[PDB]
Amino acid sequence: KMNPIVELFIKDFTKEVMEENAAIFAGAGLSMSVGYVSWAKLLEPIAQEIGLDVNKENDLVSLAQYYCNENQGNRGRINQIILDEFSRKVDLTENHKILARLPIHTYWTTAYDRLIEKALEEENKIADVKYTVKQLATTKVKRDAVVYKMHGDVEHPSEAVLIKDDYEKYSIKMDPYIKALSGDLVSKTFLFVGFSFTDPNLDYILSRVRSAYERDQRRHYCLIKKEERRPDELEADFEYRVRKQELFISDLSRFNIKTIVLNNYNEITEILQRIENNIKTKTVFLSGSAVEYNHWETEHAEQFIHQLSKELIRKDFNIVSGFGLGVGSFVINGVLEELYMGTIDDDRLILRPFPQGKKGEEQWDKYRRDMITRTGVSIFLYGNKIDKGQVVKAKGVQSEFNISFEQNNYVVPVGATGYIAKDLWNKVNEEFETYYPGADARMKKLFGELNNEALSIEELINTIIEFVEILSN
Amino acid sequence: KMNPIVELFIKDFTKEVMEENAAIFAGAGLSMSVGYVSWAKLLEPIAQEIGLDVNKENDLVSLAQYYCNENQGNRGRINQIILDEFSRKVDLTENHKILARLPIHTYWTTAYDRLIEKALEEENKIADVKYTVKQLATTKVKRDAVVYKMHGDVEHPSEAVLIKDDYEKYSIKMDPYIKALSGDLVSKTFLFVGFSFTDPNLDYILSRVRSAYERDQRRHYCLIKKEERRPDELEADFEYRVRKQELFISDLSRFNIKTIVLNNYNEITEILQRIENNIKTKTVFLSGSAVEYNHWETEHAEQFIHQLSKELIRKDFNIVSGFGLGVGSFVINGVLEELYMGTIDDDRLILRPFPQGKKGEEQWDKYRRDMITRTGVSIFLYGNKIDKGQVVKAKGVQSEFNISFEQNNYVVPVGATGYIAKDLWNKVNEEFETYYPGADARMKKLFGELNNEALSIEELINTIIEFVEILSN
Ligand SMILES: O=P1(O)OC[C@H]2O[C@@H](O[C@H]3[C@@H](O)[C@H](n4cnc5c4ncn4ccnc54)O[C@@H]3COP(=O)(O)O1)[C@H](O)[C@@H]2O
Ligand SMILES: O=P1(O)OC[C@H]2O[C@@H](O[C@H]3[C@@H](O)[C@H](n4cnc5c4ncn4ccnc54)O[C@@H]3COP(=O)(O)O1)[C@H](O)[C@@H]2O
Repeated sequence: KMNPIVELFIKDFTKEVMEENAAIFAGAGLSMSVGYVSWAKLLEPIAQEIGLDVNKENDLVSLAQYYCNENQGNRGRINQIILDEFSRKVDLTENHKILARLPIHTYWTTAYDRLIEKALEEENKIADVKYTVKQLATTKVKRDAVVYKMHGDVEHPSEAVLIKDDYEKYSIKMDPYIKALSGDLVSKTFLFVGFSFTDPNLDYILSRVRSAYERDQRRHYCLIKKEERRPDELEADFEYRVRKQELFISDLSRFNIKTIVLNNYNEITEILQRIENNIKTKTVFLSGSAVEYNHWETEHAEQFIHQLSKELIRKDFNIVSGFGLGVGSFVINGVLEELYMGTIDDDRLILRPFPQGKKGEEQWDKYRRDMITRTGVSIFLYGNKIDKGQVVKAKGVQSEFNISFEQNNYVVPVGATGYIAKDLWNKVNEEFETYYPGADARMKKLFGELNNEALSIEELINTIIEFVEILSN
Repeated sequence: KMNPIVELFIKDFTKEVMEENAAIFAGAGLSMSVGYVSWAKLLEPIAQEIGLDVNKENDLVSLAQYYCNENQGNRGRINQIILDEFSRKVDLTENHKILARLPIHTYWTTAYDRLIEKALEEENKIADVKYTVKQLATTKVKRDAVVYKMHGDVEHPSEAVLIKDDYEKYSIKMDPYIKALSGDLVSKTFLFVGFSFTDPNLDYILSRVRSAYERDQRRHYCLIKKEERRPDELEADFEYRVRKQELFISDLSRFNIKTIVLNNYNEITEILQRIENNIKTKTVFLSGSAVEYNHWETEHAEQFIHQLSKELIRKDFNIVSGFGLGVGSFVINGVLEELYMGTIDDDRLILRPFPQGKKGEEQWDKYRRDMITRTGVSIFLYGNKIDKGQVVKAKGVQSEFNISFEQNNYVVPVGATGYIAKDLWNKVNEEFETYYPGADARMKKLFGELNNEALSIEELINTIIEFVEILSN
């Protein structure tokens, strides 16, 4: 768990992303942990050539403009520097991979590198990268996300926005990008990551949006790390910097941009992981097959499964089922009862009955893996089939459990149902920290209660629902 | 009379202009006598601002380029300077007026002022001024001459070729003008006036034409003033400058451009006046009316007039006649005999019979003035009409003589024919210097012989022809 402000932001932004109305605004700071050297370090020889010192300079745009002025406006050196630096092959950080995995269809970047594009490519996602006005007129077919590199690309250094001339001519040359960013800011919920909010173009666009929409501006989010006490600095200077940052954050809130203050930069990764987990765990994989329903009678167990599926649908969960013999019909009935109040939404219930025959069993493993990949939580019930006239614990449920563990999915074996479910519950309780690291007391109590045969249908269903909810929320 | 080289050049260039295959290339030096201050004087504050001295500088293009470099490439100051200087209202010099009066249809100028355009306008000539690539695609209807301002216009200072950047980008931006000038240099006979041949664009174009045509380049002419001994300079430095100028002229001959060395800049005006006189005097106004042909018989005088007109046509003269009673038919017969050897060319014989009646006499004066304006030499014969049955000296011939004198036309009254012609000859001999200033001994002898009644038809005709030829040639 994190700070209550962080928890509220995580809930709100997960809600925004699940509606596919969220955009990510990534600054250069999101790529500073990857391995690219700092822009000030690159400009250090540039500053030394005009007799200045990059460490004593804070406005690097004016520094680059001075360098260009000293060379009759020529940018060849700076173009070569940025091409040499930001085109290097660097391993992607976890933040880029998580952002690629999230269902985010809009990225706006002020960085010249192609880390977002590579992260989207490695997720088998089609990325429509735009850094030219002409490129706005063409859309890639079946694209997953669109990346607006509003400061240019690394492979086109001459069109990168680096000097004051570029910023001054941006409003004329790149006006369609300004219009697109204004439309996104008024129509989408943005998350600013790695952005210092010192960009003149972004200040201009935000001021225009504020002038247009007054107090009815859309709420956006930013992630900013708190000020850290430098070794040379004194306590008074640190407190002054903290107050300055507070005034900065309250003025960004003038643009209806709420700032989340983070202790360190790894909290960005933690927040992204939490959002990804909240999105992924909303889909539950219901597994099991039952000819004999352990201690419970047939009708009682059927009603239990029906009401469990109805509660899962009611709690805004998407059920994926393999249509196991003896369990599939009743989860289908529960979903139908919950939804027919109507049509079957494709997202709420995904049914994947296994092909029957010799041909089907060849691809059964890939079918099972594809079915499980859609989910983030696996729920196992019973696990008994009939082979030679006798009830024998099934083997498909074990494969399903193995696949779920290999995909880092949460496993919720209900031991009260018995058979392979009870075996899996015993296995999980044998090594609880391996499957649920850092579990709370309530989570342990719910997991232990999952193997209670004295619970009624309602009590067991409520225990399962609460366990799945604390896993997801 | 001038130097034999100058006389040969005058003959050849008059021949070229009369064929309407001659072009004029005017440099800035042609406008330096009008009143515009020198370009070095304008750049003197410009040179002082960058710490240089315009007097110590010879390449003013590099000086302007240095000034622009010191101001981040801005040309506003130089544009304002040229607009303020070369757009002033200055009275046209005689050279521009003479060039406008000449039948020259092509001007190429490196000057930004509009003196050529104003000179063409004041002659009621339509001038098609071109200084933009687009303007080459449109032609003025019924234009008399086309002016290519290849270095830009004064009213568009930002497009003037002044700095090294303009010269370096001229070959790309103004390539159609380069092609047009190459075509004119290979298809027309140029006269370079006021041009120092230190222009990089002209050097490039001439080098390209030379590379294309080897020793078969078309001959062109230039007018260059000889070096003058400066008061501070010594004899050795003056001789060195003379030798340097001689080497400069031979190099120009490398481009098949023959240079006429002039003692002073007024010799340009003298040469232009001589060419204009040679062109204008080739048209002779034949005047007269005769009922009684003085001492000669009717048939003898008719044969004399016929052979005189035949000789005038044979000597490449264009006859303009008013179709006077008793003279017009026989000059017409002479022209027909000379030409039918065939059709009547409109230039060789212009016939302007006077309208008969009260309506005609109202416009008779303007008709006579328009008829005489086409000519440069007036020849008067006889001048006797019949009013009340008696031979009375005519009055139209006197008006024709007055109009010819008012237009500065040469008058050749033949006193042997008598009547108004004899009266006019006596009047001219009364004040010979007024009508023929600076006349030679041969001219005086011919004028005196013009009033000899002892001459035969052939002798009198030869005297008239020789007098008219020494007037023209
Ligand atoms: O029980 P298990 O071991 O694992 C159970 C899991 O598997 C999947 O459902 C089973 C099974 O109910 C279904 N099935 C239905 N009818 C027959 C049949 N399979 C073989 N038959 C021979 C004759 N009639 C049948 O075929 C799936 C594959 O077979 P297994 O994976 O071996 O089944 C679910 O997702 C369930 O979670
Ligand atoms: O002789 P002049 O004084 O001057 C002579 C000069 O003039 C022009 O030719 C005269 C004249 O030959 C012609 N003309 C012909 N027939 C008649 C007549 N004019 C009056 N008529 C009344 C009855 N029939 C006539 O009308 C031109 C105008 O009359 P004027 O100028 O008075 O003639 C030439 O260019 C000639 O050089």
